[PDB]
Amino acid sequence: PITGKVTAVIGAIVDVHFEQSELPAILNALEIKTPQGKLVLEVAQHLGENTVRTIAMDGTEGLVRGEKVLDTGGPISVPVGRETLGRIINVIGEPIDERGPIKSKLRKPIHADPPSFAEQSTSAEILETGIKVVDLLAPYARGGKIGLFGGAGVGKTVFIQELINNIAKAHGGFSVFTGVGERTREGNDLYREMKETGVINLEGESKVALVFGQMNEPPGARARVALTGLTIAEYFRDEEGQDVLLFIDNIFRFTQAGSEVSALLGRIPSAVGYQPTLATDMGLLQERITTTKKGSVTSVQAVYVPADDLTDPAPATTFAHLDATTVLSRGISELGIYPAVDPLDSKSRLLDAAVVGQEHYDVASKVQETLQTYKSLQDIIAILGMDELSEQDKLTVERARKIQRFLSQPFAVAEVFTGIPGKLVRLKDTVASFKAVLEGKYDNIPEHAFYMVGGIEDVVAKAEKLAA
Amino acid sequence: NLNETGRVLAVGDGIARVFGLNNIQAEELVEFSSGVKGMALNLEPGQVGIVLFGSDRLVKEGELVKRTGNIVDVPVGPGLLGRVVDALGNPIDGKGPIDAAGRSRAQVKAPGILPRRSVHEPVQTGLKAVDALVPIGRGQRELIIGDRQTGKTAVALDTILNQKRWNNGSDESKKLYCVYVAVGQKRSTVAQLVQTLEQHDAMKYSIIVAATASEAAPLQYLAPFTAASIGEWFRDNGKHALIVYDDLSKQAVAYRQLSLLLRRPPGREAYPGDVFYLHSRLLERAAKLSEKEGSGSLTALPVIETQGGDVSAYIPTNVISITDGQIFLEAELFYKGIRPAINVGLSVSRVGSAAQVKALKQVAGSLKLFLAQYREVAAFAQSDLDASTKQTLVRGERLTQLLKQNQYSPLATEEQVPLIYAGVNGHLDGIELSRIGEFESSFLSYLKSNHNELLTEIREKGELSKELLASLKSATESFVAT
Amino acid sequence: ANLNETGRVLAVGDGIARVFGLNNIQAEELVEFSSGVKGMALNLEPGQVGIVLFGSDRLVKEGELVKRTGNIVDVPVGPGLLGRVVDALGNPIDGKGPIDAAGRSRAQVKAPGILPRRSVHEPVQTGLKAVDALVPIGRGQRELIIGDRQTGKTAVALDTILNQKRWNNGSDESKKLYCVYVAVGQKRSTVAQLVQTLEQHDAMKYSIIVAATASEAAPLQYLAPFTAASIGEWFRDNGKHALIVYDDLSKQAVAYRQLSLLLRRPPGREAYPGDVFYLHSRLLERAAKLSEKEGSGSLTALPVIETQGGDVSAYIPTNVISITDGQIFLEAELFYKGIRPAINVGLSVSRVGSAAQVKALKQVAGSLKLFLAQYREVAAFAQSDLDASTKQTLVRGERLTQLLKQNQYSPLATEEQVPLIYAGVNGHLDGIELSRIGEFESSFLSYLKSNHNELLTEIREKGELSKELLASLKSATESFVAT
Ligand SMILES: Nc1ncnc2c1ncn2[C@@H]1O[C@H](COP(=O)(O)OP(=O)(O)NP(=O)(O)O)[C@@H](O)[C@H]1O
Ligand SMILES: Nc1ncnc2c1ncn2[C@@H]1O[C@H](COP(=O)(O)OP(=O)(O)NP(=O)(O)O)[C@@H](O)[C@H]1O
Ligand SMILES: [Mg+2]
Ligand SMILES: [Mg+2]
Repeated sequence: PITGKVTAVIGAIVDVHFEQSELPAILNALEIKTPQGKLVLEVAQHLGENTVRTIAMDGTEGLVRGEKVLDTGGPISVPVGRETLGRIINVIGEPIDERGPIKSKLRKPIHADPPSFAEQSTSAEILETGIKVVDLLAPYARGGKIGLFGGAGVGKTVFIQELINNIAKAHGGFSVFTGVGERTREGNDLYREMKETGVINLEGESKVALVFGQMNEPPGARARVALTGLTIAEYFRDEEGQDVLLFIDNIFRFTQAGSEVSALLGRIPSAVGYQPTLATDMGLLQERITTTKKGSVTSVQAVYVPADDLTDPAPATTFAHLDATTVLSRGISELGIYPAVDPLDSKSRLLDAAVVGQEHYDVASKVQETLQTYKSLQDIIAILGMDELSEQDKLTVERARKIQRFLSQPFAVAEVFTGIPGKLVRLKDTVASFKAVLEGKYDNIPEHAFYMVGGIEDVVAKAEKLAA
Repeated sequence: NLNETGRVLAVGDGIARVFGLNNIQAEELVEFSSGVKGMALNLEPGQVGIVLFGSDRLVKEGELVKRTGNIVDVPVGPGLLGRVVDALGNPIDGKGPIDAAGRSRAQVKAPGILPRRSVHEPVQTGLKAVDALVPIGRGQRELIIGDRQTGKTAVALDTILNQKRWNNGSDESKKLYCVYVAVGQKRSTVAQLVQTLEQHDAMKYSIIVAATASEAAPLQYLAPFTAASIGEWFRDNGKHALIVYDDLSKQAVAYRQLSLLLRRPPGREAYPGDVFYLHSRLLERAAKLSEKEGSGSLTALPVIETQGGDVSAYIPTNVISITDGQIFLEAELFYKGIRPAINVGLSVSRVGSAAQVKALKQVAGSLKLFLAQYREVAAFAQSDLDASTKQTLVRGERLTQLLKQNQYSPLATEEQVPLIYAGVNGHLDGIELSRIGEFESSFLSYLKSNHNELLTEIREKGELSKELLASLKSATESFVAT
Repeated sequence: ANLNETGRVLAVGDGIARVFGLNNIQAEELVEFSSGVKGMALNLEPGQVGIVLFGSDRLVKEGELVKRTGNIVDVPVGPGLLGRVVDALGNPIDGKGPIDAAGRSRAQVKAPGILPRRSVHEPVQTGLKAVDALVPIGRGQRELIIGDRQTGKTAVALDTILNQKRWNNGSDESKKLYCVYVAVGQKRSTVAQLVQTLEQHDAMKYSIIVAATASEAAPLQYLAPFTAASIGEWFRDNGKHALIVYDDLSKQAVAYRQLSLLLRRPPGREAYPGDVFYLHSRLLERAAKLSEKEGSGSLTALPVIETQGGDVSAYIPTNVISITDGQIFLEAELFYKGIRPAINVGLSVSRVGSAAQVKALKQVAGSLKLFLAQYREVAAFAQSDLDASTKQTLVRGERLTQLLKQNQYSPLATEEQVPLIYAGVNGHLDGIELSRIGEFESSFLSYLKSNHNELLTEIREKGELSKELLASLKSATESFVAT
């Protein structure tokens, strides 16, 4: 094995000296033995005179000039395959849940080239989620990226957990959840909640892998965690031909970590203090999430907007890769609508006749126009009453009230909290169900029959119970 | 020697560059011929950059420098209670040596994903506005933020004064030991803070850690970490500690001084690219441990001073995103009479209900609403206004007035609930805006005189049966008419 | 150990490799590293050579051997590149074998001077009613497409390319227009989908794609527009005509700023280097209409620039405005309302395109430009009095606005455009409901195709409207309007 010596320690930056022409490649992982476990360094530059500059994946208090440094021969590698499910993993691929070692069959490097141009799928296609609002109004692209917007108190984690559940039951695909700069308090909460919900089952089979790069880890760790999570997700695509979900919370935090690393390496910052490699850093991550001939990785990414400035370099660069957005809003939950998805704000590039068919598009567009006219008329309703409305208008407003409530849906994962059995509605059913409403075939049906149900048959069923 | 010793190459601006010390550790403490100490932050190819703990007038080129073999640490344990120490845990109060249970490193890994448990026990601040609207749990990080002179310290201090209610008892699981970290403040200010805790018999369960404005920059940078170790002794031993970092703004500024003088690369506002990591390393150490690990707790109230209300500046951005919520103070409210000057619309507790006494939660739920609706219609406060909006104005003004609270006068939960109950349910609407203050006083003493049984049930059971509710309703209706 | 033809890597970092030796190397020469990665000799100093990598730093190590190539950074050029997708160095990336090259041109070629040029006078027919009528484009012109994220920028260029199917299947070489699409900084999946669109419309056979996507190293992004321009220039130099879309220069300039900051060139406005204007200016000057002496070829450029918040006053946007010959500004507010193309008529201009506009369009689009940009100012002041004269221009404007809406992938023949504009400008649509304007077009063209096919042919073949033909247009319209 190749051996180096530490020559310099400055915070999270460490410099290592190796022997003549024995230097490890940039992005190789190096290892120092510590009384606790191991400090991993990633090679950033070749400084000349047989010295490499590295970024530490952990603290460097205690390092001594001259300490022995091992070259692992490759990039940081992570265990991959089915053995990662229900396990919590850190950036260097170690288990951090005290459940022993991940007896995986392979480890793969976290740095890998994106699928070739020729390897790309030639048509955008929909990933069916089983969630009505999403599938109808802002459908996810298969192998695409979706911006998830909304903070706490909007049932965000339940939304994530239903996608995990639905993709596994509908498409037989696993998920990887990556906390980038995650609050430790919230990883502990997320893990305890995944077990309560069933998406993780210690005694049985889990559906999701957890990879966490905590806020209190050094910039190099927080910048690479996304790639660690991504590699586990990629293996399911390439090796097992699945449609995989990859959750990144928060992608902004991956950006800031990259800013911090860059700054630490002495690079001159670009506009607004970001790293000069802002766009390529983003592309080296995002380009890997895509559809190949074997399968697909689809990524749902929580996006923070600095200062609410959408023109800020971080969101502007992120947004270039997004294909859809799911907007979770307090205004929707205050109305009692779950999932609390804003039906107007949520937008998808794939809402097009070319991709989803003419019917799907026409149905979706009419629904949006209905809710839009409803929104505008809210003001004159609040003071003048419903008497000041034309025949065509008072009917669409009545219909809007129903459409709005029909966009809600019980989730299978939330059954433990609610007692209400959950529904997974198929895309074909969602299109037909709403189409039938828009033409006026369920106008005689009371508004409460559309609340928290699945397909159109669930509406007819409930209406018969609520009358008799 | 060249391995355990060094010669000074150069010295200036609190930095000394030293040759040798070949076997030294990153962040190891060192000792100069003259008696001054410092730590080795930069280990470079042929030299070591050491930041000094004292004046550099004491160091000269050529002078010998010795290792100590020790990463920076501090004495810890209950021996520290009621003591005032510097950043290294030296007594500065003239009260003799400190008895330590052991010694702990300044830099310690935060508890991981696994050994924690959801925040679920209150830190009762005693402040109506906070406990009702921005409830703090044990093991949470709640930042106190706002411009100079808006009452940030007062919120922390009131929270510390309040803990007597339980620290005077014998049940240790209810106790809250307090750690106050003075960073960059002037000595007399700290001296006065100490005199204040003393007058409210609150020192006896408090520890003051002081790295004041004239002390070297490395001491100001260390003091939060040192203090956290002091607080972690409580957490690690099935007890509960609260730590106030007053303030993290000035700590950042000390770290920036060392970083620039060691010639590390500057970024936004000339902060080094690990200033985020500085504060996140510090604040994730606040936690609520699992049963396996003794259920002990550390709760952090970090302070950040904004400039002209700018939460987008670099340091406020950092800390805001690290903590679990913000208590936001504002000058405009302060001048209005609203004190503590908490901007309710902008304050949050990410933990929320879980950290609230059920009794308070049963009345606070609708308080949040009535205030939200009040802020929307605020402008309508100037002749032709309909039924509903005139009402929202009547409650809003009175609920706002109930939340006014004098300094150094934290209130028990059982004193809090009857006041908010009265307000929220409308029993105050008939009373004129200027009399709400005298109402509070008289109503509490009337309840202590005639309905002490209800107060006692609130305190002991922490909840409100339908029987209690109706009793309260009767006691409130009774007093209003009188 | 030729240290004249050969180098040893001294240090590698930040996409620069510092190399010892290479003593006979030319400035801007291509080199080849042990691993296969290529670089460009940027600065030659006493003792060492600084080399910019066209790949990842991973691929280069201290002490490795570097080889000269003897060529300044260059690319394959010629007709054989048609229907091919390639990377920035001209390497094929579509799996279709080696490139059939006529020869090789350098990446940085100096633009033709004052003498070899001649005024633009030949149309680039986009097939877009709003563009062809109001902001016409000449062969050899440079027309900026600018606007916010997701406003239809690529769609304008792509519709222009699909339209050329009209002449490119024909025999006459002067009428043909070959297309070069340059993807800079885009997602691979976007580009592969765009190529699939071109194949689906049979348009791939006459175009060349050049791709430096979002994960590729910054110098290949910086580079792609220049090598694409040389691929464009071949047609220009050989008496033919190419169109080149740079999608987009915003992302190029972001890539160049990455090298510049890593090389430590001083940051200026928004942290770009002093020479970011020059980056675009030398590139866009290569698009030209050549004289009869130089063979009459032309290269037309449609660069794309992305604004932030519809701000055209910003550095990169204004640099490019001060290079090109006009802009098509796409407005987010129009795009949201469903007006697509979302052309903001008052902010769009073709500086030299009028002389090249097909005469028939020119005639029926008299003043339309001035009028529309004026209607919008009468519209804004409408939201005080129901004035008689202004209510009519409000009725025309709405009709004309509706008339200029056009579906994607649906480019129209000039003969199909003229009668629609005629019916609008002359007021024949004034009595028709707003919601049926779309229905009018499809029905009117069917009518003209089935009945008055003789008129359509004449417009196509002559490109002008004689008094006789204008009067025949008036009959055909009025009869249909009636029924
Ligand atoms: N609830 C209160 N009622 C009345 N006065 C108060 C209250 N809280 C604070 N004050 C007074 O307001 C002033 C500011 O309080 P203080 O807690 O020092 O604010 P601060 O923001 O920490 N100031 P500084 O740290 O000096 O920028 C002091 O004079 C307090 O005594
Ligand atoms: N004339 C049109 N009618 C209807 N839809 C259109 C039209 N033109 C473009 N679109 C659609 O609008 C969306 C954006 O178009 P696009 O040409 O990608 O704009 P862009 O500004 O290049 N976007 P981007 O490159 O992602 O910033 C796509 O979904 C198009 O299909
Ligand atoms: Mg203070
Ligand atoms: Mg585009």
